[PDB]
Amino acid sequence: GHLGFLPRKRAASIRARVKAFPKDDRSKPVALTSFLGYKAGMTTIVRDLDRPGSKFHKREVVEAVTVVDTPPVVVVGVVGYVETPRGLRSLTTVWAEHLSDEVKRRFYKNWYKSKKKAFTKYSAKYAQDGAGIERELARIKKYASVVRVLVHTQIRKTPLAQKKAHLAEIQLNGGSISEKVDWAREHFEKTVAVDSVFEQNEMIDAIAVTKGHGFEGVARAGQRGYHSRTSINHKIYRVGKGDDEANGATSFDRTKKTITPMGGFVHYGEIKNDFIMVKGCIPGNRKRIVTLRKSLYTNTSRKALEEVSLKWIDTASKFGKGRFQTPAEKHAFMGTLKKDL
Amino acid sequence: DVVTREYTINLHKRLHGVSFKKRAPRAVKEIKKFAKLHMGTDDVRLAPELNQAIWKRGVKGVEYRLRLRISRKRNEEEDAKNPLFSYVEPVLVASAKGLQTVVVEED
Amino acid sequence: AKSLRASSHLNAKSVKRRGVFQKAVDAREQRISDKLKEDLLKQKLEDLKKKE
RNA sequence: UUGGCGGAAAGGCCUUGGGUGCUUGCUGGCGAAUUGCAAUGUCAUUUUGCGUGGGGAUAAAUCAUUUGUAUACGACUUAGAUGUACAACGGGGUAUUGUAAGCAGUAGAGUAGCCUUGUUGUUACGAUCUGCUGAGAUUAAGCCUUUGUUGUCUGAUUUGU
RNA sequence: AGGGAAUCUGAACGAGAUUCCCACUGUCCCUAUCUA
RNA sequence: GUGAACAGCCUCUAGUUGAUAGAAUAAUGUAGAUAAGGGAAGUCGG
Repeated sequence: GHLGFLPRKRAASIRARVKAFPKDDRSKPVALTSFLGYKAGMTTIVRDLDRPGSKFHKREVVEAVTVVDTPPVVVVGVVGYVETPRGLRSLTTVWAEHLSDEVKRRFYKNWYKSKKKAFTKYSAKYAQDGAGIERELARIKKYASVVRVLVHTQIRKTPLAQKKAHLAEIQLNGGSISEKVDWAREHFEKTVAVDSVFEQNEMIDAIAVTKGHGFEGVARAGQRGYHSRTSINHKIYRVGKGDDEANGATSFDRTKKTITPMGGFVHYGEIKNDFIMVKGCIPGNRKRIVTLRKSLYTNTSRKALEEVSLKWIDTASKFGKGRFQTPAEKHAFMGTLKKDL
Repeated sequence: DVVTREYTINLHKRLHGVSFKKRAPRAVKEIKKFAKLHMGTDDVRLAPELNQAIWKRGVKGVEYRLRLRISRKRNEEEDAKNPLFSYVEPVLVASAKGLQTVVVEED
Repeated sequence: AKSLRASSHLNAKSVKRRGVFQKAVDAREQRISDKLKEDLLKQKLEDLKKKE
């Protein structure tokens, strides 16, 4: 096999942490560098191909895309790291004073038995003109060469029966560390949307813990699957919206439909919020939390520069076989049934 | 509290992916486990008529949904499960498919 | 065939990266940060919904 | 006690002052002995426990049940002390199969049978075709959704700077 | 009421042997899944 | 008894329910299946 992907062992957690970040330019505006959601879905798209030099210039191509569900990420903190001869070293983290039920749930393994007394003295530590919070924020701005944002996911807006959101750390590639820590100050308790991180025609690297297959039998026997994998260069085809109906509508199809198939995806619900439709196949299975970083570097070929003109979204039944896009088209083709009249 | 209800149990769900030689004895164990879930007592006693109902189609062909009459009572002196027992009986219906869990009126 | 780490191809790709190839990414970044700045104002309006 | 400074392990560095002892800068007056001719002659700094006399602070984890993104067993991810809670049923969708049981018919080969000897004459048997009927059944067990009905919410242990 | 045709061996043979022609197959390309 | 049948499959008379159990159900192993396209290219040798 590949000797790089060793030791071929089970990961530390389902939420794999992002190993490296995109560099930094100290003149660029403040913007997030990685996003997270919940991968669950896969679907077929057709599009006309404006890729000149190819055998399919001004032709149409069918291809497989994946739908990661991405509820609006909520900022609950910021971390500052000093540059040492020993690597980086977190000197101060700061939180949001009033955090959701989801994250106070993340701080316990057994949620129901506890008195739910998580950040009581920390919120009481805030309870004045600030004084100590602004002291720690001065501490971050004075030192700390890089600044990373503590976020979490909106787990309840996702159909998952987990209730327990994931903490993460996302660096900022907007220059002047002052603007980093003050962007964070403008964003405590607030939420960050998907399309404020990504857009169409943008290459990303989705990282995921790879679908556990359990025990398996130099070509050696042992563990197969459940490894933390980084896959790079998956083009974003569509960023979606929850409130907006006709997400499944293209420039061509234009029928008022959601990208959610009939009876939803298999083993996972519908979509009730923002999503990213990424091309190809992201690692992990359905219901799996994926962390989407962006490219690391200027990765422009013509596979990264071209504009996607989506023509049609397959929303037919994945559970079973596909014959109808809408429920409306099933009973339009069928005629009327027994229990109808 | 001595209370009697009725229940439809999806034996197609619980006996899914179980070997043909061991469905009917497991169906006994699944009805006992189901009654322990709903009554909160250990001693689940079963009607001999219910046993006749399970084992009707041999061992390999236990039905998909059976409608039962699980009944909480009070257990007598010299008891280890202190001091209540469930008692499960079958009820007569042409099809058990599509019935609500309903509290039985005792007279 | 020239390798992935073939020096001449890395230099030819650096000739690319100082032209159109970075400029499109540096326009996309401005459009992303713009909508991020737009995301503050909406939430501030929903601050003023409760403040009303 | 006023600040300023210190992130490389900062855990310390300078500074503003009030009090407060002491000063061998110089000069006086007392006291030391018997540890008997030496015997480290114990004056340092950790980690504590029991006592005191003052401040301060009002948990989780494991087992057991469940979950299935995990799974040889471990381990992992979940869920659960009154809730857009959970469990069981129930309904709605989506799929798979291909027209369920029962009943009726003028569609009926071929026949039994009343004689008006038939030019869909008749009473009955009568493969199958047809209709109620894309019906019936199954549909989560590792699909989706849940204004329905019914019920559960508390057991044992372990942990201290 | 599995073939067929030759040849080596003791004209058909005999589950004799070999070669070829036609058909067939997871033996393989290249494994995949299910049950016991 | 059905069946052309000493094929099985089902039973009457009579006699058994004896062989450690329970909980799980991943890979491997043995055995049996099915499989796109090609049809011995496998192998010393269908």
